[PDB]
Amino acid sequence: LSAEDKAAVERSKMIEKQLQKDKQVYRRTLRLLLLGADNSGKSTIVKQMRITSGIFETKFQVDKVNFHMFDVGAQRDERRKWIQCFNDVTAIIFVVDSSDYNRLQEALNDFKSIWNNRWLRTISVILFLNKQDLLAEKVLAGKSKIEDYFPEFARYTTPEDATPEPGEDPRVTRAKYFIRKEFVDISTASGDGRHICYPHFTCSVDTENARRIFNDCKDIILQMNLREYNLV
Amino acid sequence: LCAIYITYAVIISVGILGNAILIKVFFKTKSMQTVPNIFITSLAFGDLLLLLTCVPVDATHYLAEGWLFGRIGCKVLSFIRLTSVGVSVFTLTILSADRYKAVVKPLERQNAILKTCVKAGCVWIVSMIFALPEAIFKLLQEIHSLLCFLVFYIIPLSIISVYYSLIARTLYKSTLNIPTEEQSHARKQIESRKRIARTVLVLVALFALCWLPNHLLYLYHSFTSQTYVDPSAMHFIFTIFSRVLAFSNSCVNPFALYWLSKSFQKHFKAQLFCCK
Amino acid sequence: TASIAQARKLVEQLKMEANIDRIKVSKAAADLMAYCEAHAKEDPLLTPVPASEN
Amino acid sequence: ELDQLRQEAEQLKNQIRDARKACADATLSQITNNIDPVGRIQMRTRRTLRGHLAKIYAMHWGTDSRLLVSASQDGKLIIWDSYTTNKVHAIPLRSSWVMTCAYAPSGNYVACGGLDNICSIYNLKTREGNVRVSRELAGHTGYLSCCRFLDDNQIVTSSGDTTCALWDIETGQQTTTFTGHTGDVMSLSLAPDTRLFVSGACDASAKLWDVREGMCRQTFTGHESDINAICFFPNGNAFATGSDDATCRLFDLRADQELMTYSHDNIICGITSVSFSKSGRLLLAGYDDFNCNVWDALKADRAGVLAGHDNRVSCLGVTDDGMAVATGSWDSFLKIWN
Amino acid sequence: VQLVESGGGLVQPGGSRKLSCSASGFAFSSFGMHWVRQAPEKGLEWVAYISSGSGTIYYADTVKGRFTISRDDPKNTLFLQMTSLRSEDTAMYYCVRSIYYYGSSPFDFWGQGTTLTVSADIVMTQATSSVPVTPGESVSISCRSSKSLLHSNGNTYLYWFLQRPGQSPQLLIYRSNLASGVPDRFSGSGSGTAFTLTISRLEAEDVGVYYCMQHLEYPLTFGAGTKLEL
Repeated sequence: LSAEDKAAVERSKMIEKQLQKDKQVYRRTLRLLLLGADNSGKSTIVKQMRITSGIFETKFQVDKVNFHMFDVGAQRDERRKWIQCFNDVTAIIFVVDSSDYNRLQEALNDFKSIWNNRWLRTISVILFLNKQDLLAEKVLAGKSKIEDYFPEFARYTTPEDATPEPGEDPRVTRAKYFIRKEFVDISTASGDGRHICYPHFTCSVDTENARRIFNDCKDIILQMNLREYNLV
Repeated sequence: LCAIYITYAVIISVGILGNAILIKVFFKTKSMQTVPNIFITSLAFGDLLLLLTCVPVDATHYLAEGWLFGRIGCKVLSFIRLTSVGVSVFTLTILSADRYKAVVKPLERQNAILKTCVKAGCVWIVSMIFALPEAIFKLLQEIHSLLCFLVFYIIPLSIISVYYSLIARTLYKSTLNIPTEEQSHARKQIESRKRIARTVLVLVALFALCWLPNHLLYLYHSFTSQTYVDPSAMHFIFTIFSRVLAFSNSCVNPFALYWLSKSFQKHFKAQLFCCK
Repeated sequence: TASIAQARKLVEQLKMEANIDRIKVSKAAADLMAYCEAHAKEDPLLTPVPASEN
Repeated sequence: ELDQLRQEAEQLKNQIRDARKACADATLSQITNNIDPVGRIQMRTRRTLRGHLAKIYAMHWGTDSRLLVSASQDGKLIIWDSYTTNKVHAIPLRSSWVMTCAYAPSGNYVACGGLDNICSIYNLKTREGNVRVSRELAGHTGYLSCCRFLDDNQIVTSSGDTTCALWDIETGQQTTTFTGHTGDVMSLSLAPDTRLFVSGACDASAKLWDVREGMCRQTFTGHESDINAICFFPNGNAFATGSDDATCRLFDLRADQELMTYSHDNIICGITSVSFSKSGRLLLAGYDDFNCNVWDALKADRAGVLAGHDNRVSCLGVTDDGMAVATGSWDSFLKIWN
Repeated sequence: VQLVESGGGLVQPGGSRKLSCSASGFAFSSFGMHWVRQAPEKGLEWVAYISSGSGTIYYADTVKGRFTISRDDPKNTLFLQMTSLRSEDTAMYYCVRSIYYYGSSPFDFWGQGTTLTVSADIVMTQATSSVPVTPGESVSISCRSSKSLLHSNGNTYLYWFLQRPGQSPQLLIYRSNLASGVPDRFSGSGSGTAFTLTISRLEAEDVGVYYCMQHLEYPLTFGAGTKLEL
């Protein structure tokens, strides 16, 4: 072999070593996609997580593992093209405004569309129902009833196995659990079980918010490993 | 009279069929060729070797036709048998360690074949090395060899036991984080996690209680006594059941994965209907 | 304002797209085939080649 | 007023349809039935690239068929040496979600783009030796779907904002803006003469564009779904489109209509990339079935199947001189065929 | 880009001295460094080589064992430890960078050089050591090699260097291919063993010593040098 070819092979081996070194860092970091409508308080959640740019990379570490949260909020409403590349990610953070009953139907429709997406049929969705305080205040004031927007709410009883937090009014608990059941049913319909929805209740001041994402991502990675090792 | 040979042949045939279907699935289905699957097919090949070597051994041992069926032949046969046993044990403990790394430390998920295949080759070479002492065969020599075999059986036993215990602990603990209020699919997931948690503790037992009788018999025939003063009726049933239990683990190793993975069940049934 | 603006824009677009010279499809197809026969002798894979050049 | 404009537009569309149908004397099939069949094209993988870490999403062949550029979602652009398989340059990208890449004709610059909406042109002939961002131009309100160089200073790029534009590298500003697409632009291919360029969008239609005049010359609406792939015929007079409908269609700028539709019943997965050979007979199109297919531009019959890749083949291209073919899939393993 | 060598001076026979070169203006880590000496009033000669990452290291038979090359990428500096310096080792050492890849231009930049006043290999032979010529005339230089430099990959590993009076060598041709910054007036052509360098229109600044180099094998041998007198 010629000297120039040998030096080219040497530089190729150097570049291969660099790529292999970067591969460990790449596979060691968890990628997360943050979705939600303009009404959703996803921006507030991002701001709280302090543990024309079409991409906003947010990096945070919890329990000695790095999380890469991506927020696409500077692009057109259409998403059936760029959402494909976000496949293979750890989880998708979906935020919905549970207080605004008007946009709640649109949020449910968007969640259904994202769930039934072809290329995302194998990625779990972390559902954070944000603005729980506003929802509670609204349902307590009694000025806006969910029955006006969802007739099924009138015939919906609180789950027997539910665990209402201390100091929760029956109406608030019933409404939040109704919304949670609606989302879980939307995710279950046509769901082959390959991916599971992780619904959680988030507030505006809740500090224990990143722990939810940590636990969800760990469970998702554990399930993926079990599937890879043919244990399930 | 002496119907034990029926169960013997049944177990041997079903185990050989299971391992054959496993390797056929591995080689035929692209999805089952992933890194973690190479250790499984390695264990399957080890089980195949063990079974196909014990098949002629059982015939040669009994009245069939004379003392044995050749010196060099029986020598190489025992060598390959011990090599297959060592390969099986090493691959089992390696699979246990991998499952520990994957389920107990899932955040550390790597993988390339040039590393796991090299680890499998090193396992095979170590088994062959540990099998070399059979190529030469005082009572002290055999006593120490069988004591080393007992240690080489206990250490894998202990490590596999602790690994599967940690697996089951993490799995049981991995049921409170997953929400369970209104997701029936999450409930099925929790049930399958508990199922695998119980299956690992069933496999540890089906390994320990199955491989213990063989080593106990081999040690009884070397430490307490070293001369076959005369045959015995109890000896026959004891040794035949010891070999049946030894083959039980080698035969059920594939059946465990069959019980666990549903896609593996699909592939197994497909290959079984195909070979029909 | 904006509606009539985009309307007239689309109208002018369709107008400029309508007044375009065309030709029968048969001649266009026949001409396209001429390129294949003129470059088939150098297609990357239409014809095999030894590994010496590879 | 609005009603009058609507009626005028409808009448213009009807007139265009009538004029297009009038020239439909015969189909390409009837004329291509008398030619000898292309036969089976059994392609084999000559080189296997194992450098990319993430999904390979873009690639392009420069003036020289020896160097090959390919982009991955990990933010790495590797200039692959097809002959020796070595790696020439490694370009750590600031934006990991890169979806496009092109190798300038002069072989000195390479562009890229993606969700960041910023096209970073990397100079490979810098006097400092290391790869540096020549011009990080921006201005688009959407993800960059495709980019292609026209010369050492001009580069055309497509964006998700449903509009294309020609950028001036030296000036770093839009030279001209192309509008008319209702959906997000996804594909873009340059003509051999460099005079015109065609691009596809999420809308089930295509449009021909002029580089010197900021206006489209022709519009093709012969599609059923989003057109994700497109490629100019080696002669520059025709182009084949690719869409999720799983059917390729050959459009001729001189005829201004579909000539032949390459479709099959057993092909249900969408199309992601399309490319022509030097002679044009071999129409290589990538499908989501984890394998690429080669169609006959004339006979329309399947020439061959490239089942080497195990994951979705997202990008593929043929060498300029016509010596080999590169195919990049999400499996992170680029296999060259010849 | 700039290479500044240091450490030169007077050293007695059998002594030891370490030359140092500071790199700046480029990615020193990606460029392989070469050492080339030039005895007073004589041609060039390769000394040693170190590849990127210190993986590949070579030395010439005339200095192997005595000289050891080392580099420190974190500081962008090169070192050449010399031991048992011989009276014949007195020469001016030039530090040269090289990056190897398809389309690259090895030996494109030559340092300022440092002087040290102490106290099979393919052979290259040029047509003549001196060629007096007038300005504007078309000049043709030729050289012959003992072994065909045309490798199986079709590449002719020939190099041409011009060392103007009082300046370090400059790369002109690194294979017919013209180096960056060199006027188009320079052109190179040749067979597997016969080579020719042509100057379409000689300039006043083109006068100097032209050195060739073979790169088919790492034992690099530089030509005897061909002077062009105005």
